[PDB]
Amino acid sequence: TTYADFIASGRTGRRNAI
Amino acid sequence: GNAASVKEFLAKAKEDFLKKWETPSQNTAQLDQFDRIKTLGTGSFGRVMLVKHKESGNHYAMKILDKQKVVKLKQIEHTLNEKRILQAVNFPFLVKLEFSFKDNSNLYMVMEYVAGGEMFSHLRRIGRFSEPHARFYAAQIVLTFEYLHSLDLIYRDLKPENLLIDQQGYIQVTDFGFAKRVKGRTWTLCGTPEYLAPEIILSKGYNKAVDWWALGVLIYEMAAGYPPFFADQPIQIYEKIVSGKVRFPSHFSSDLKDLLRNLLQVDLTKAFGNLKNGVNDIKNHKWFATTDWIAIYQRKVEAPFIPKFKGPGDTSNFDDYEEEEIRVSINEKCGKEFTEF
Ligand SMILES: Nc1ncnc2c1ncn2[C@@H]1O[C@H](COP(=O)(O)OP(=O)(O)OP(=O)(O)O)[C@@H](O)[C@H]1O
Ligand SMILES: [Mg+2]
Ligand SMILES: [Mg+2]
Repeated sequence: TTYADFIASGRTGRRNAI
Repeated sequence: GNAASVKEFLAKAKEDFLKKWETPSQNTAQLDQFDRIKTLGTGSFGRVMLVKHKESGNHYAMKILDKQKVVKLKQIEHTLNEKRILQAVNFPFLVKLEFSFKDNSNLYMVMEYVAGGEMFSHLRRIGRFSEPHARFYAAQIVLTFEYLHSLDLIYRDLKPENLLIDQQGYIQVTDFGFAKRVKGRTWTLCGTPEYLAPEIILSKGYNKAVDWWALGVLIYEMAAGYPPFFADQPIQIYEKIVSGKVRFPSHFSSDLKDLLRNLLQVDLTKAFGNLKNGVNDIKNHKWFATTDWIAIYQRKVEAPFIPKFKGPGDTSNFDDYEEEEIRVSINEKCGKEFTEF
């Protein structure tokens, strides 16, 4: 599922600015 | 921000803003007037700490920026923009800047402490927000952009991490780090990966339209629980954003999908918020049919949830961060660069 792919990704934590 | 025709209202708001924009407040406090308690959050540029004002006993959120780091990351003009704009604005959903000052090593922006925590933390914990819940927050952002854009201001960093929930369950926008007053197009590559509009990624001149694009990404993330474009690395995210293809969760209402198709549209000639009717195209969209805009502005609508608060200095709604000593050199750093701060 898309959710499973997201949760397993490396960007589920706080995202800082570029 | 302070609690509460449209054209008349906006005209007065612009008058108030311009007076402060033309003659900015400066040096309204000093470091030793506060006791630093704990770090509430950090970003690519600053550290925000919960502090207690000694003479009043009031708690505040102090954003600390290391001047040398600001220079290193080429944020000199951006930081000056941030402070000049924040001290001049006034809207119910914008965090208030209470004091600002600087010393030999750092720049300080003391804001009202919004104790409910980042929308980000609540969103990730619960998974996703119901559409009425997501719509409640979205409505506040729509009104805030209407206000900001009327002052020729572009925000450029909309994301759950920069949105705070106050004691009444309403939104407070923070982090004006990329905010800028511009009448024409601009070109700076700034923002956060998942929320960057195609034009920014393609290094093209862009305008306020990027804020409306970001709103589309925010609504999608709030309702889905994940961004419309995600991957392990920014470059992969950018490729997805430029493709423009978006897929929606099975539970998204037809109204929500229609709205998002119009906000995350590649055709600027059809992108909501930048059309002839402007923001009205968004306010009048079917997904917002149950939204009482004036009631939202007046904060008369019942909030989806009220954050749990134990005391004035309770930080239970925020994650814990490693603390670092705030040192101040005996030698002034970057004095001329930040003279107007
Ligand atoms: N007024 C406030 N009250 C409470 N917490 C706040 C307040 N302002 C900021 N914060 C917290 O501090 C964090 C960092 O502040 P801020 O976003 O302004 O840093 P930044 O360096 O500009 O981050 P970014 O990488 O997004 O540019 C926020 O994500 C939020 O958790
Ligand atoms: Mg931020
Ligand atoms: Mg920032």
